[PDB]
Amino acid sequence: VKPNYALKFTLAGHTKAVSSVKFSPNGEWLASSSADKLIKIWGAYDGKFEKTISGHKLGISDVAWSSDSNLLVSASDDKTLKIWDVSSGKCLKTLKGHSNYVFCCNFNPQSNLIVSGSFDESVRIWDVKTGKCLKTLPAHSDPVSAVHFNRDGSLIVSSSYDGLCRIWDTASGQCLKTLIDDDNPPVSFVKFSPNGKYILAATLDNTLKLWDYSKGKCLKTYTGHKNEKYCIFANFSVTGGKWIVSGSEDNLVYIWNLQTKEIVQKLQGHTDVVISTACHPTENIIASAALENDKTIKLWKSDC
Amino acid sequence: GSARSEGYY
Repeated sequence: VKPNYALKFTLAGHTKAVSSVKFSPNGEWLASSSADKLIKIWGAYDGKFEKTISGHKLGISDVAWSSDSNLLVSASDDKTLKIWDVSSGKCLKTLKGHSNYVFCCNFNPQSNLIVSGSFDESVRIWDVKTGKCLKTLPAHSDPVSAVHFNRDGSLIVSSSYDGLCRIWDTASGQCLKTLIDDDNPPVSFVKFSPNGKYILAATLDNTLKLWDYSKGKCLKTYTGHKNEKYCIFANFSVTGGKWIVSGSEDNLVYIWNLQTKEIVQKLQGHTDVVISTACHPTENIIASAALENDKTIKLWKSDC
Repeated sequence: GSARSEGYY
């Protein structure tokens, strides 16, 4: 079994590199963030432009949706995070506290909290209602590349250029586990599996690794792609066949069989590094976005 | 630019 992802739409509009694409939990929309300081909303099924959301003073590295699809959070080079009302496009809160670029962000499932990672090497936990910083974790010794809550929001996983993956207890702010491997190459991306039992981690040695973080064992390795410079988003594709999806520095979207580790498809079309990929919550749809020499978002559809 | 689009050095 192999998917047959085929190009459906090319979404043009960003004037600089696209940095992150995410599907709304309700599947109706795709949100994109960019170095052009804008957040754009698109129709997930027709690729139709919906609206531009603005307010950040500098480029945005990440955007994330709340569980009800009503809010977005964005992480910017301006050292802040902003919480946006999607329907109005209005900035509800500006989260201030990071002392360097904000790189990654996510809401917890309950969506009362936001987790952020910054070049300031810290991980911050924010209260959505007040915009107050609840906890500052001295998480890593280098820029924090990714932060993600697990399925029940009890845990946060963070990754850094320091070569470590750390699992944190959300309520206590304490570090539960540190994952180290080989010679500690920079960790460019991390996220929990949908069941929260595993973590998918990308390293700048052209490798993706599936970890059983509690047992501290690497179960699978995904290679063949190019990843030595950028913090490229990777995903678990679960709507059809069980795949691992990632962008690559060779301008391709890579799709591996989760179990066998074999490359099942390479999606050609982008003209620059595919920095971000996202998997649709209900349909076999992939959104992919590329850097400065491309600046577009592509929507791909598969039968499986 | 943005920190993510700049990349690692």
